[PDB]
Amino acid sequence: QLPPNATLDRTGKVIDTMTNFFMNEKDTVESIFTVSGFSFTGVGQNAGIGFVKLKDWSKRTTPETQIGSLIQRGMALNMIIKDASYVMPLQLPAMPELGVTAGFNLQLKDSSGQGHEKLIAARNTILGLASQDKRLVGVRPNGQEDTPQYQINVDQAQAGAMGVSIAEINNTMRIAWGGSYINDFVDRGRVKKVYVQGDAGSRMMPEDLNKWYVRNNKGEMVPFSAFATGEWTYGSPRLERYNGVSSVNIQGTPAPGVSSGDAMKAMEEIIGKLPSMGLQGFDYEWTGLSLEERESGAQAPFLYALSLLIVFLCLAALYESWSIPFSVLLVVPLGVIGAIVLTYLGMIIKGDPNLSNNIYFQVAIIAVIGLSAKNAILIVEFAKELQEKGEDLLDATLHAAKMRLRPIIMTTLAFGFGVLPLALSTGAGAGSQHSVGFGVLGGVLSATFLGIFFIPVFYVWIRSIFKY
Amino acid sequence: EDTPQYQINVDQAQAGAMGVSIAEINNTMRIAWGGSYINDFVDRGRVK
Amino acid sequence: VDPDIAQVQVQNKLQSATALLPEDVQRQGVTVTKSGASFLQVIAFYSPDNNLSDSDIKDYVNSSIKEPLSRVAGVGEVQVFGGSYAMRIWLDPAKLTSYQLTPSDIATALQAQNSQVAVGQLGGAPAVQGQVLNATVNAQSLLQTPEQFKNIFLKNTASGAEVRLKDVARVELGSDNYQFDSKFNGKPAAGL
Amino acid sequence: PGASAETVENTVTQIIEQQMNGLDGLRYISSNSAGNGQASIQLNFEQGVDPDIAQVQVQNKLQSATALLPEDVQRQGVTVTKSGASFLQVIAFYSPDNNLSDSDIKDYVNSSIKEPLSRVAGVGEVQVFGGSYAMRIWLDPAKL
Amino acid sequence: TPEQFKNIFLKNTASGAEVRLKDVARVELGSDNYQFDSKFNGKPAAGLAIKIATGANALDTAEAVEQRLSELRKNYPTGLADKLAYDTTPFIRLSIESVVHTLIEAVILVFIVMFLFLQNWRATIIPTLAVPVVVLGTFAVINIFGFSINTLTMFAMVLAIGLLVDDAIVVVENVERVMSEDHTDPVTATSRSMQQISGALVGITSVLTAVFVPMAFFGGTTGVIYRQFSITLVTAMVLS
Amino acid sequence: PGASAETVENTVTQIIEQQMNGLDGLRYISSNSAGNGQASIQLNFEQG
Ligand SMILES: CCCCCCCCCCCCCCCCCC(=O)OC[C@H](COP(=O)(O)OCCN)OC(=O)CCCCCCCCCCCCCCCCC
Repeated sequence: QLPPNATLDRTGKVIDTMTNFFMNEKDTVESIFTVSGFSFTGVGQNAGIGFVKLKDWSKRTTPETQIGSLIQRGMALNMIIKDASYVMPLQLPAMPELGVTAGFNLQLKDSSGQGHEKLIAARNTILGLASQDKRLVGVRPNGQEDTPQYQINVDQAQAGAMGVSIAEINNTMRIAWGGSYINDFVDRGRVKKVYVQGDAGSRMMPEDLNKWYVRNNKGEMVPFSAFATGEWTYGSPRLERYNGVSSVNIQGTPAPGVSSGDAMKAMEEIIGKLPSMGLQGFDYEWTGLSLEERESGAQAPFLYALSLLIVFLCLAALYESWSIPFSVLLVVPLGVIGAIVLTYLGMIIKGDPNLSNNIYFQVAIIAVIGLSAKNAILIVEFAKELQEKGEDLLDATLHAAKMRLRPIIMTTLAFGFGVLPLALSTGAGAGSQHSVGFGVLGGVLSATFLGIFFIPVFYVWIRSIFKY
Repeated sequence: EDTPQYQINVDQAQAGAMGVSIAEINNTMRIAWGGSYINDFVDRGRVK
Repeated sequence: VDPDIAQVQVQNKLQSATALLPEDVQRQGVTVTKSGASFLQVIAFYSPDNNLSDSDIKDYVNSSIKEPLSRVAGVGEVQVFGGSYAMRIWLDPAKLTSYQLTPSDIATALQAQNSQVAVGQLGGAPAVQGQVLNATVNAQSLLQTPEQFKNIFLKNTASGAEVRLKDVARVELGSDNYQFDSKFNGKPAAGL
Repeated sequence: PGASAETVENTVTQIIEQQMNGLDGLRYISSNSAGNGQASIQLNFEQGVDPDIAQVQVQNKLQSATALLPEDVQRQGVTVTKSGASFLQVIAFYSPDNNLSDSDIKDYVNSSIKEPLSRVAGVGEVQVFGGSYAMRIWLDPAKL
Repeated sequence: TPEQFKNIFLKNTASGAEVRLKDVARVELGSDNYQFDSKFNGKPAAGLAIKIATGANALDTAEAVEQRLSELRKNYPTGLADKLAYDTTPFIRLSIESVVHTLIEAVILVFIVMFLFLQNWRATIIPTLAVPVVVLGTFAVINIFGFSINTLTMFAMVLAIGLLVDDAIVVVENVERVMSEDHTDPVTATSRSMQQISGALVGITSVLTAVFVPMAFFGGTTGVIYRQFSITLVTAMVLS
Repeated sequence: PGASAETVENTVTQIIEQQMNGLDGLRYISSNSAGNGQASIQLNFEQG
């Protein structure tokens, strides 16, 4: 992104420097493909973009050649490059379909109708605060900045007095400065276009408006100066609305060592300081990928509750009891506690923010709930049979514990080595793999050490309070 | 049900003698009696 | 039969026709709709003491009220009653003939003098080497008020007088004939 | 053409948006108005909505919405498309030994390669960087 | 040709000399677009960016693009080269390869642990033969319902491998135990075993299957992500 | 009406064929431009 009113040449020179930087990274970069005048924010002469291809993953094995490492070395670039507004290296999202870039996406709305200037002031406050917050990096506006614009005031009175029609003025100035596609001609058997426009020397600066003449009803030529003035103004090139409300978009990245959720929280606190700075009635909305994240986080409690309920009910139906299901669900926290502990510890020691409360952690938790219930049924159903046979609660449950302690342990360790390769994976999707892996392995361990002890005690307590 | 209507009869011959085209007569009465939409302006961000 | 497909098919077959329609018809607009559901409720907007003009109430509802209600949770469609006003030019045959002017003269002057101009950019893409600045160039040319229409130059009299629109016509912001007025409890009002 | 961003927002984007409210499975509407006279409305739908049905219903509402626009707008014609901004691939075309000129490469890509690839199965849209040949008449005001 | 355009007649002057197009303008062959400037590795280049179509397999469309491009490549002008500057599909291939590798490793490790417990080779092969039948049957069934091979269904399978050997491990273990405690023919021991553990098998399957069922019925993007796990896991549990 | 096959191709057939990308499930396109002025474009789609 270059400053307002910058030409294609300045943008090209900035991109030349950007190209030299990336290509001089011989150990990490393979090719770069750049375009001047194009960005996702829009078409315009002060915008550019580059597609950088790295070398094969097998070639890049040193910490120095990791993708995160290069991003920082390039992020230095915008600091060094003087003409640019910013030059940000960015990464793709985990599922490229759901967004164009990785990071957070926020929509700031003017929900109290205070106007464009107030909204820009609020956005500038937000940008300043986000800049000095250590949990964020690269916070920027995603749009276009208010720019100088040239305004032409046509005197209808003088134009009419001089014999000149505004429709003829439109035709002449439009074709002259903007250009027109008239019709087609055929080249080598292909139909191509014919364009008429004024030559470049006559359409560069406001002095060159004085070069063009309009023909009046009498058929004589009267200069553009005779009925129009021109002046320099300051206005927004591009106005945005999010849901019927005037708005601006703010994007950015979590800082290294920070999670997506933590960055989102960070952003929100900053937005929360607006009322204390004399800026009122501004609300935000979390669009795109950020929207997807918030929605996923939110429904975990219902998912856990529904899974627990359905297991409770199936246990009740199968064993024609209410005590057995309560016994079995009573031991679920022992299984669950390992998953959370191991994921947290792995995060803190590894320094990996991908070991988090993400959606793969939720499926791991559900799997651990299942493992917990399975281990418990194995012993309680045998104890219940033994009690039907006419053995004491205590004696029967101890016997069943003894007899089923061997298959339980081997099935649990089977499940535990079944996920060990995921936890110890490396490269090409290792993040999700570690989420699932770490969750299930922690669950297996705590269920294998705490759960096996709590299964028989809960059974005897429940069946002693409710006898027979 | 049907209602009375009024009919204009233009004498191509008398117009010729008088030196007035048929198209001029038609345009005149089209605009004068029928009305015409010409083009629109923006009055405070409202198209009228 | 799926109503959405039936509507899309009908309005696709419409595209073939329009080039054969009268030009006046084309500028008014040919619209296609389907039956659908009925009104849940109809709201009315009015001033109890006639303090505000009906035009003011219509403007206020159309501007502030109409858009946000569309965005309420369950709303499907929002329809206003009362239409909107139009600029109207009433000719006087006596004055027209006294200046030897016709209705077509007025039509031509109206279209010639109320227009929107385009002017491209400063420093457009094939640019002179060393061009420093690139900027948008917008022009303001359309008439904004009714006095601007009143002063539309028509012609020059033999003695040299300036014949403008006001000299042959009465210019007033009037109604759009197509949609007529609606009244609540016998008073002017706008409904949703 | 010719209008400021504010006029565009007042006269085009807001009225199209007001008509677009009330579609079946709509999630959010993002819109912009530009000083070069261009309006953009993006409709994002809920997961599990049929894209084709979404497109036809947008067209069904837009049919009537188009009558409420300025006439200058109606003349240019408003267009309805469905796509995703991201890119699957980028191909490059270049001359390793400079035998072929840049204008030759660009025209050849536009003439021979773009149309067939855009009809390949599964491809949604094709964006081209580089222009094809055209006949340019560059006028001198003084001589005119 | 440009000379032809240059010659287009405009008007005649009062004197009588004619004004042609060349008299007021410069005529040439140029671009139909001037607003972009593209380079590949610092050298002028043209670019074609492809965007995928609304629910289509990216790998398929990339292969189709390459086939079409390879056909086109025959008629290139001399001195024309093309090369992918930005492609995402190699990563997809790499991640699928990795996930299959984890599946293989997991099956090996499960075999090793159970051979540690069921010390006999005859014993431990019996659970091991369950892995293929269940995995392949699961693939077949979910393919009947339109699910594909993605990383989510493959993570699901890796997660299932350790749980799909449970019923069999239980069955074998009881038979072996029975054959040790009472030294009888395998057939009699196996019959007694199956008479003893039917309820354990059904309870194990019931809880494991019920656990993952509710998440199949959730909406949104998150629901689509949940459904892969749910369907794969549930199908394998029943088959096991 | 009135046109030759060449003018039909140049003014109609390629103009309409240049817009016919991006359609879902398309197999191939056949066109012909006739000396009676008529243009045909037949779009063939995949099964299903
Ligand atoms: C011993 C240690 C562990 C070894 C690992 C295997 C353990 C058993 C589990 C078997 C199931 C393997 C499942 C593989 C899933 C692969 C998913 C996938 O990505 O598909 C790849 C491929 C289809 O796609 P594509 O690459 O385009 O190939 C088509 C043209 N070939 O897919 C294919 O082309 C077809 C692949 C077929 C898989 C065959 C599996 C056969 C298993 C046979 C076991 C025999 C047991 C002994 C029986 C004899 C008597 C005792």
